[PDB]
Amino acid sequence: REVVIVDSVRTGLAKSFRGKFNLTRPDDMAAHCVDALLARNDLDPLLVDDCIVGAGSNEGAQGHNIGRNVAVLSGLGIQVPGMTLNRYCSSGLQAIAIAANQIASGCSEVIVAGGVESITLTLKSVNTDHLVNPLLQREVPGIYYPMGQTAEIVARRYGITREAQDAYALQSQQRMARAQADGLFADEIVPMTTRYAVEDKASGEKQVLDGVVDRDDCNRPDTTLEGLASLKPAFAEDGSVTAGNASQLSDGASMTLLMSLEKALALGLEPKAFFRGFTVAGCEPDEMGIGPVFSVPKLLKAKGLKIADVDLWELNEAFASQCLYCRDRLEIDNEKYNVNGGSIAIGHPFGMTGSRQVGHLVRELHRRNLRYGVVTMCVGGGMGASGLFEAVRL
Amino acid sequence: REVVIVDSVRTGLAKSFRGKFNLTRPDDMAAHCVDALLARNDLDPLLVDDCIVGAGSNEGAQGHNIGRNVAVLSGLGIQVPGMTLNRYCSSGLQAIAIAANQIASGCSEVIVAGGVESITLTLKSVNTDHLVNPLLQREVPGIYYPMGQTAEIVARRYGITREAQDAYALQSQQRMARAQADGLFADEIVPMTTRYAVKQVLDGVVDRDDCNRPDTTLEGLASLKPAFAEDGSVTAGNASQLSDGASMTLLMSLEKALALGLEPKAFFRGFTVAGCEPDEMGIGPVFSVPKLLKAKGLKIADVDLWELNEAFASQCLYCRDRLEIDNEKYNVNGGSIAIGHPFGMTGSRQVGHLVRELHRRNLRYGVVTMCVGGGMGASGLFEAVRL
Repeated sequence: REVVIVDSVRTGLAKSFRGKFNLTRPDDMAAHCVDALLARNDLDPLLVDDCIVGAGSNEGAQGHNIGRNVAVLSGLGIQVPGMTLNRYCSSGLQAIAIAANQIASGCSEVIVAGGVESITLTLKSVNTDHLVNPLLQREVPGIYYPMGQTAEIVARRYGITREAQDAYALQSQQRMARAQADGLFADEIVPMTTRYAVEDKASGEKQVLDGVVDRDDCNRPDTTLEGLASLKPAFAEDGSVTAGNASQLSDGASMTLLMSLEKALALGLEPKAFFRGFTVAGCEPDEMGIGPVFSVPKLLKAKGLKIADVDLWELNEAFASQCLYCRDRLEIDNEKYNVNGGSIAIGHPFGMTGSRQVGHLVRELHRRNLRYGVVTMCVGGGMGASGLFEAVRL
Repeated sequence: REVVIVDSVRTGLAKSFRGKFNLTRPDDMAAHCVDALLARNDLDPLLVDDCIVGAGSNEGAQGHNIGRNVAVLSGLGIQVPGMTLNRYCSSGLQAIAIAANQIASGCSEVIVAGGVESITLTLKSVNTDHLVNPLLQREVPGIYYPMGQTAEIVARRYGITREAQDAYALQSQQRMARAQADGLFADEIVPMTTRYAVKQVLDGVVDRDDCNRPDTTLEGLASLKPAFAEDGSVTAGNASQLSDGASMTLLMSLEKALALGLEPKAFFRGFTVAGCEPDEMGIGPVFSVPKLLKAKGLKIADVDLWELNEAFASQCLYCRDRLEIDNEKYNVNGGSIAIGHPFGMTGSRQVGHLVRELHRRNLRYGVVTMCVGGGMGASGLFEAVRL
């Protein structure tokens, strides 16, 4: 049974702590995206069978089964069930794969799926009771290494130079700035009205202000190689990984409307892409960045494709060090790889990224009249996740 | 692409707080179940594609992506990925559904899926930071009602009497006691060695469910005080107990089970969910069950056995009678009123028990279904393999 993406919309990505989502709840952010899918597709909310929300943090602002509460806050209401999942950085893609495979089984027709992260409200809000398994810490200490530490381990282990990382970061900033100037995000970003907190550091003046998030605000079109080369190492005193060649902390949500081809047809909605499969693979936690080099080959083999058959890649730019290792280990064409840049420029709100990448990949396949794209990403804890999508060509 | 349950094993359910799992970590409990699946099926760990763990709490003792950590702790190790999910009470069944649909897609061959709950280590360990959405509490206050309050609302709204609740609770105790005496949980339960607290630490063995009371009487149940309202009908005796435990299920394509020379126990035949009013979450199955039977071309009559979670006698009676299910085919070995409802593991326990009972009674179709905190029903269809 064939399953299509009909639509995918997200918030802008707003800098965490300081930006215009710093008081906005992630449940409300994801519900706003669901409301946009309903309005844009003139969709009867009673037709939606489920609401699947991925998130890295599943507690506090992201506790109490955020996927169900997202459904109830949105126009879907109490009639539409919902669930939450965590495969950290892959969660938004994982949600979409689960939605697609549930529709493929014949037991659902229409699902909204994606993810959210309020890094602002969840990063430093962590239940530490019994959090560490002493036996894991002894057997696989990598399970508890900070992500930036694994980014330095990958740069050193695989010889990814500072210079190569900064050349990659610059490419991401330039490609993102061009795609912004060309309006390539105008259809994927839905504006959201907020209240947000400011403090002047010089006056001590706190205010809550009225705001709108209507674009990604974390990127720096003026970035230069010399600028990146001057930055201090973020994770090791003699290090290569910096704030400039690493993904930024940003807040946001992305949600994806999936249905059977049969149902899209009956509703007179235009399919944008087919879901064509998903894989995950495990690797050493201390080098979690290399995940995709294990998950991508599994996916292409399951689906009868070679690297060369893939027209576009969205491989999450968690760190230039791992993003480059994956590109070069898999021997992917740089001209087909993160063609509008990514998380180095706009940030990585863990839960949402995979759904953002799918929504963007599908629009760019259509814009370039291409066929196959892969969304793939490393995952904290030592995994790769990979999803294959196929543009509907007329 | 046909997907089969090859095996399913679980811990015993031990009383939360005072029982023999009161110092035992939920990751270690689920990892124990994975290790039993590997040993019982002579299974190379490198054939396992994923490890899916459902849990109600996803923080503290159940934080840090418990699904991945269960894989790494187990004989699976770092090569096998894992994930965590929460659809509270249905999580163990939701995990199995995801595994089966993933294998059905052709992108995996072998997955371990199930759930865990340490009520002991998580019930009172809740990050309250920004937990309540004030708009949601205003629009749908039922989203935040205690589960027992929703059980009292179901008894009141649907006229499920104290007397009917108690008679159902006694049935669960008697059916559980008979099945337990006859060894019907022996194959599914994997004994676990523990250290537990009585303030002194003792060596223990969890080798069975310890919450059930075969000596239960109607007269004893009628003497209990209401648990959730001063004028209530729902009691500790006609509600699920607090217990700790884990269940994991081994799924494969039928092709792979045959290549490995393993006996398929049951086909996975589909999974539905449905939304309902949170304040009456207990009735959720009356919405999910019809969607599942309609999707698969079945009627109530086609189903030989039901596992419908005994969260509370009030809702478990309502669902049985609203769906017009024969009590003789319904929770035939009792359930959570007798042994407890460790939220994340229940669905996997129900699957593992149902596939065995279908095989033992030479029956064809069974349904695992449950109400879900937040206002949902989940329903899964299994079909015993003819061999």
